[PDB]
Amino acid sequence: ATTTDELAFTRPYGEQEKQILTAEAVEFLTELVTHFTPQRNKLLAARIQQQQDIDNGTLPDFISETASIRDADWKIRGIPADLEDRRVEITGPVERKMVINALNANVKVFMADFEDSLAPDWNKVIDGQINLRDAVNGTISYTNEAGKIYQLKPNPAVLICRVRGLHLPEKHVTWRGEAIPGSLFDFALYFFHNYQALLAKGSGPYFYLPKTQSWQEAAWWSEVFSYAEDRFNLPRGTIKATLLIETLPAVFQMDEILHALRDHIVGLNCGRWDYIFSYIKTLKNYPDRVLPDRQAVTMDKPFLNAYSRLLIKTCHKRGAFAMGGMAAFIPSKDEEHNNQVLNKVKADKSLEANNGHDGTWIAHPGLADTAMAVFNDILGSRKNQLEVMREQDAPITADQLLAPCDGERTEEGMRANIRVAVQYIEAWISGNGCVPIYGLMEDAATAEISRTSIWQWIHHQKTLSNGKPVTKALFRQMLGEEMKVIASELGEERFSQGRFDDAARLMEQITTSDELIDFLTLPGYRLLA
Ligand SMILES: [Ca+2]
Ligand SMILES: [Ca+2]
Repeated sequence: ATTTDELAFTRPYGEQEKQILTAEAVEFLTELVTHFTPQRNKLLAARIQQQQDIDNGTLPDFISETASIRDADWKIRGIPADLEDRRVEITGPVERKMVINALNANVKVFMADFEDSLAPDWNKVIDGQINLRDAVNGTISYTNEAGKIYQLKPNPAVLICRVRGLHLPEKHVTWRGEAIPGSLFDFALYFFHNYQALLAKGSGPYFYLPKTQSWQEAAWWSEVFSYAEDRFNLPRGTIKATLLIETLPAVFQMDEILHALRDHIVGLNCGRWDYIFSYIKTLKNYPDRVLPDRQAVTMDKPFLNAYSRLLIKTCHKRGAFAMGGMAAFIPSKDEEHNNQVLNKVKADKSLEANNGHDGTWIAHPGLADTAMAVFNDILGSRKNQLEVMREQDAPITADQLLAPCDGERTEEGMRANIRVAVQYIEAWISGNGCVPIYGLMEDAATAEISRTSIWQWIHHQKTLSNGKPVTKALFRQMLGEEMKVIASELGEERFSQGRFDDAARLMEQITTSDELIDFLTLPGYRLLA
C-alpha cells in the first residue's frame, strides 16, 4: 500500500465544491486528516476496550489517578465577550432558509448543526458550508416560490457550528482508501472559510462538540484546535468550543474534559436523549440497569438530577458555562395546546434556571420569547450564573449517577417508540434529519433511545407492565401494526409518496439484532448517496 499523505474525492468537482473545496481549503483539510486521523482511530479503538471492561462487570466511577486535578483550583482560559450571555440558544439545520430564520430568532446564539439534526448527504454538507459562509459574511438571503425574500435582521444571533461526532465517516473524502473523520471535515471547512470574517467583526470561530466519551478525546480536540490556530498564526484559545456531556462515560470525566480542553472550552451541556441512550448502551449487559419507558425518564429523576447538579457545580468551579437542555415543541394553530405547551416550557426552564444553568435550548423560534422571559426573570441583571457554585450540595457519587429510575415499561410506550423512530428514520433516509413528529422537532437521538430501549427489554427478557414478555417476535408484530397507524395518520398519498417500507426495515434491523449497535446513523449512512 502507498504511504500517501494526500486525499481522494469521490464526487464530481462541481460549482458548489469549487466554492468550498478550494486548493487552499483542501491543503489545510489534508494536513488535519493526515496529522490527526491515526489518533482519532486509536481513540475509537480505546472506546471498545473501555466498554468491554464495563460489560465484564466493573461499573464506571471517577478516575483515581487524576485526583490532584480535581482537587486543585484552576479555571478555563476565558470566554469571549459575545459568549458571556447565552441564556437561550436555538438549534437547527444548515439549510439556507432555516439558517436565516434561526439567526433572526429572539435568542442569543444559533447552533448550526451538521450532526444529529442533519442527514449528512454530500450536497447537504457542502450547501451547509456555503450557507454558513454567507451567514458569517452577512449576505445570506433566500427567496421562496411565493416571491417572499428572507434576509438577516440587524444584530443577528451569534453563530456556533456543531460538527459530526468522532465515530462518523465522511465517505466522499478518503485518505489511504478509508473515509476521513466527519468531525475533521466539518471543523476544517467552517474554521477555514470563516475565521477571518468572524474575528474581524468581534466574534470568533466557535464550535459545538458532541458525544465525547473521555478526557483523551477532549485532549485530541485541543491538539486539532491548537494546530489550526498555529497554522494561521492565531493566539492560543481563539477557537472556542462548547462540549455536550451526553454519554455516560463522560459524566465521570467532566473536570478532566474541562482541563484537557482548557485553552478552548467555554461550557458543557446537559442532554436527555443522548445521555439515556448512552446509559443503556454503556450498561447494556446489566440486568439490574433496565430503564422504564423513556417517556418517563425525565430530568427530575434522581440520577438525572444528580447529573445536572454535578455538571453545574463542575463547570462553575472552572468558570465555564453549564447549559441546560432542549424544549423542542413546535407551536400549532391550537391556542389551547399552545397554552399547555408554554406552561410546560415555563416549568422546565424555571427548574433549570433555579438549578444554576447559564442558558438553555429551543428548536423553534416560536419558543424564543417564552424561554428568554424565564431566564430574564431569574437572571435579573446578571448575564449568566457563573457565580452559582452549588457549594451546599453534598458530594455526588457514582452510585447516584448510575441508579436506574422508577417507572413502568408499557405497551403504549413501546408502540409510540416504534411510531416515532420509524417516522424519524423515514425522513432521515429521505435526506431530512430534523423532523416534525407529533408537535416535536425530533433529531436522531430520539430514534436512538427508542430503538435502544426496546433492544434492552428484549435482551434482558423483560415483561411489559401488562405481563407480555418483550421478544423480537412481539416487536415485529407491533411494528406491522404501528405501520398501519402511521398510514392512517398521514393518509394514503403521503404514505405512498414516502419511504416507510425502507424505514421499517432499518428499524427492525437495528432493534432485533443480537448485538446492540452503537449508532443507527452508521448503517443508515449506507442508504445515502
Ligand atoms: Ca478487551
Ligand atoms: Ca445530542
